[PDB]
Amino acid sequence: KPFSVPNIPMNLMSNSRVPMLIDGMMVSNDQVPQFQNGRVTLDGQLQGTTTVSAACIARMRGRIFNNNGNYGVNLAELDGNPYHAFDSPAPLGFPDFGNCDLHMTFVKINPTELSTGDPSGKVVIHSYDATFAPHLGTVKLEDNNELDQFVGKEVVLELTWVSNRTGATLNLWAVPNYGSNLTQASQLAPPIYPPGFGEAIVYFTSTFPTVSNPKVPCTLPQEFVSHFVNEQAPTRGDAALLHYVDPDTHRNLGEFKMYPEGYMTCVPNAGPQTLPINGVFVFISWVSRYYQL
Amino acid sequence: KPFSVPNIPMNLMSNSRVPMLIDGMMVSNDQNQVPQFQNGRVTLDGQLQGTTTVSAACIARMRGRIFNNNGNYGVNLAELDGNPYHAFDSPAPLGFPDFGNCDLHMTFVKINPTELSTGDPSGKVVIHSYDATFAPHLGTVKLEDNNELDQFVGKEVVLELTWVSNRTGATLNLWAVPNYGSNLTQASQLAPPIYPPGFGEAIVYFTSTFPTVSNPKVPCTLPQEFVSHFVNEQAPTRGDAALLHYVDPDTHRNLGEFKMYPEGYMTCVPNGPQTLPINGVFVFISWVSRYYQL
Repeated sequence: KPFSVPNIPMNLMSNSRVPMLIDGMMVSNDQVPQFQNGRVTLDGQLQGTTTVSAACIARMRGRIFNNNGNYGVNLAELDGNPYHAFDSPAPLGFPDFGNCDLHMTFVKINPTELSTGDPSGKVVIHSYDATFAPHLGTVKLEDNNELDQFVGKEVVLELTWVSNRTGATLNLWAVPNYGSNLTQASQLAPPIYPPGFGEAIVYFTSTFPTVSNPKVPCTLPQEFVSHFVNEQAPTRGDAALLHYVDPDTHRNLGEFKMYPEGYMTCVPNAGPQTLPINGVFVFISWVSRYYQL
Repeated sequence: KPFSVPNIPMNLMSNSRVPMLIDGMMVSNDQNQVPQFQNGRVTLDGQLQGTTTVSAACIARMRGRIFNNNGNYGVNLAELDGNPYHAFDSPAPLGFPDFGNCDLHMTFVKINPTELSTGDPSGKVVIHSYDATFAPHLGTVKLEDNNELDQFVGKEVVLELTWVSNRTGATLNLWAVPNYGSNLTQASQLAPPIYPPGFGEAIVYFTSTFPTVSNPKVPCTLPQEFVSHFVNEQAPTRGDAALLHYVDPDTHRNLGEFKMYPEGYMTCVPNGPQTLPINGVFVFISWVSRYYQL
């Protein structure tokens, strides 16, 4: 089966780290990416905490508890089935923002708890300290005096906004310490390094309320991930050459190389100019690693 | 291109009316019920309808600038990317919730980067999907004043549907089509109603458990990833219906036959689909007659 990428304009696809439309792409000015969401091989093998649907991105599910003076969530997969530590660093879709304050909105999700009343709440979750242990199945919730009614209840949580940990800057490249002090989490997607030849890793961006740095970078659009999982196309070269084309004339606006590990590069800054955000990526061919952009 | 449907298990795909994994299939209690959802609407050859978007990231969201007119609060709507809603193509901005005659409980955040340097950008608000003040087709919806909106007046926000309650005096009817508003001679832009096939067939609805309180099961007529699949493929529609098998992902046994029609929905002949495992994979078998017997 021939390899391909989605025919969809970039600005109609979602970020893979937050559920937001992509509003740009850029190379970094500096920081090694080791995102756990948006990770997949070109032949469709999911990595880290990455799953298929954008509906899963940056969400959690589980049962709220109160134990030894502290509140928390016992995690499950987003469909309510159990999280098995062997399969991944955390349940699929779990936010991959580390060393920061995750401001979550949540709702009760048991149908029997959704007959009457207001099922909703909000809570802060630190992606740091030993009590942040999603690989072990648990995370601490900061007590906001409004959690008691939810103790024992199953909820789904979504990432509403993010702030820095007090005393620290907000680092969107930090890897969460999923396994606490017990172990390095199983099946972490690896860090990515650029290959040479002037190439730089491309990040797809979304404006999002990561307060103090409201531009979330990811290494693949979510719909690329589902595309590769769907296709399972064998990888047949060092790199997949893509052209980013005008959506109407199909004229090439810029070349990119996608590597088997599931990320792409460019040689930036080829006369000042700005690429539009409504272009379409098109697979041209497998090329050697020596292909010069 | 040859036609196909996603090679993804059903329970890994999203509902098209809320961003939630599909956890079931059902037929309607009244098999003559006419759905006219505005999200999850697309033809088999990839033409979007209603407020349907490509990405699940857009489902049941809104964007716009909050206003206060003499104590009447509201949002002047835009598309989710911040560009203007021109109403050329859709009855509301793309992704807009299609739950009608009910109380939408939204969570929102300021979305201008200059408003995202420090502080808490978040809030919540109730929006009624009823009354003339709910006029998203005309670019405006009323916000219920919760005494916490003033700091956001003049600010651009993105809103998402957190949960839904019934309108006082009414049941929470998930088949209701919102009254999006009319604008003189301009077309409604509504995705059309789907009339039940009859003769033993029944429309298949993909369901998700969701906090539509008092009715916590949201039905839709296509998984969201079917929509992006068809938009991507643009496969010419070569028959009046597409025969699908729903197959066990392991054993690869056919668990049931379905028909997909060009308008972008699926039917079955209940014996019903609700009893099927939810981890199966739909597979395109062949183009068949619209009269093909399941």
